[PDB]
Amino acid sequence: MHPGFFTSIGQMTDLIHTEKDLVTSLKDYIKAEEDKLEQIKKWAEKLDRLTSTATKDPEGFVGHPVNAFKLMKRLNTEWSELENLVLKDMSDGFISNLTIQRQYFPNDEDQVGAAKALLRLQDTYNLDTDTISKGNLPGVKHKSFLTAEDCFELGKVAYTEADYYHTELWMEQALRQLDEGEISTIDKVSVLDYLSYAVYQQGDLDKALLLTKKLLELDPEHQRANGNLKYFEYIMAK
Amino acid sequence: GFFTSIGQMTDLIHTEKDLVTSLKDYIKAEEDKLEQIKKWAEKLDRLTSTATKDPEGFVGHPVNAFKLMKRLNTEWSELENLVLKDMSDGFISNLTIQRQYFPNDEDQVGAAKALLRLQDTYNLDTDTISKGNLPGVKHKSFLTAEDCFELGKVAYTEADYYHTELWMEQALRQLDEGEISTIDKVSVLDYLSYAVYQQGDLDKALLLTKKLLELDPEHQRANGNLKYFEYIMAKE
Amino acid sequence: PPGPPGPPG
Repeated sequence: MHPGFFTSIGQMTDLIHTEKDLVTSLKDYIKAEEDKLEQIKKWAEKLDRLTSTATKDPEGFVGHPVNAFKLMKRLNTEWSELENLVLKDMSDGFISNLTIQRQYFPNDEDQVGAAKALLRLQDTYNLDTDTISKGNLPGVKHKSFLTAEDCFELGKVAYTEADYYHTELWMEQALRQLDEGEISTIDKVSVLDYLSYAVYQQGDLDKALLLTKKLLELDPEHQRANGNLKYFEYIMAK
Repeated sequence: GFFTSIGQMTDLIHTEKDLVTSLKDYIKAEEDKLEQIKKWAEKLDRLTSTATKDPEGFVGHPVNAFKLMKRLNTEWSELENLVLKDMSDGFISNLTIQRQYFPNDEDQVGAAKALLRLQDTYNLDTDTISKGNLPGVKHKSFLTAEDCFELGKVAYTEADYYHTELWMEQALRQLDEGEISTIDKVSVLDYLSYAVYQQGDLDKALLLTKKLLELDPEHQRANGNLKYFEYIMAKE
Repeated sequence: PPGPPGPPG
């Protein structure tokens, strides 16, 4: 068995099959929602025409007992039935299935565990971030499966163990993806905080200084970065 | 009468028109949520398909385990939250507020009776009324089979079995023409057979009871009526 | 012996 997180192919196979059946359940939800939406659209189209008819001449319209009956019924009964359909929940089957399947889901310790396995193999076999991110995707062209938040998380796992080498690699990759405008939950300032420490610990003062200046550009009030700038400028002068 | 002034009528008609615009906006909000979920589904489909096509390669490259644990542990919770997200609060809030000005059950019954009084006064056929073939109604309103059933039921409550018979027959007629409807022929035949019996037509009530029983063989009252009609007739 | 029709509905 290849070294890494899984203990066997079958263990992985079962998790993927659980996920596949949930995707099928999600497709059934979409189908149910689409069907409900089609009914509401047809109803809206009918009402659009009927309301136009009424608005043309309200007094003339309701003055006739046939139209009056239809209007009263539409307001009292039909809008109530439409409300009931709008409120009808289509997700119960999917949510019940998803809830039950989570008995067989991995947990937080598995997620950090798989992160650590990636870092161990990356360290052991000297893999660059691109090799890791491409995984076993077929073809020779590079593509990456990692978001900025993913890279940041890997950098943090490394940071925790004082592996500043891998903290630098992963934070730089996260920062790069953010610079390319990836929409993300991670703040550039937070990345620069960890990255500037990691870089300086590896012995790069110029780069530590540059990143600190980049941080302050983003957040001029940052009290550490302001302290760090003054400090780096001092030792550089000495 | 529900309407106490022309201005009230005008305001409610305009309000209903505005509610249709609000309904259309709700539909757009649901469509946007569903498009998001469909995109998410397609991506998950690709991801799981990509795993099964090279299982040894999958476990052999560590980005895969990492992404799979995170997806199951974290991403499926985000997806669950989106599925559970209510898109209807804006429209429902608006409709709720406007319902302050709506008619109620008593007003709807009142309006049904007024239509029946009109029919009686001018001796109008149910088909002429239902098809809108009256001046000022033509291409404005037409009655569904279920509307016919309701008018029949209103007449029934007044013990007007003459109009019960007429309106139930109209409902049955439109169902036979192929109208898609929420009312079933068994319900219409229940009322129709009863009204016809009240109108003193024994043979016809028996026949209609038999038609009902063809559709619902275990309808208890219809079975009892069948036995009753046959008993009474055997003695005449 | 059978009974007369009850109310419909």
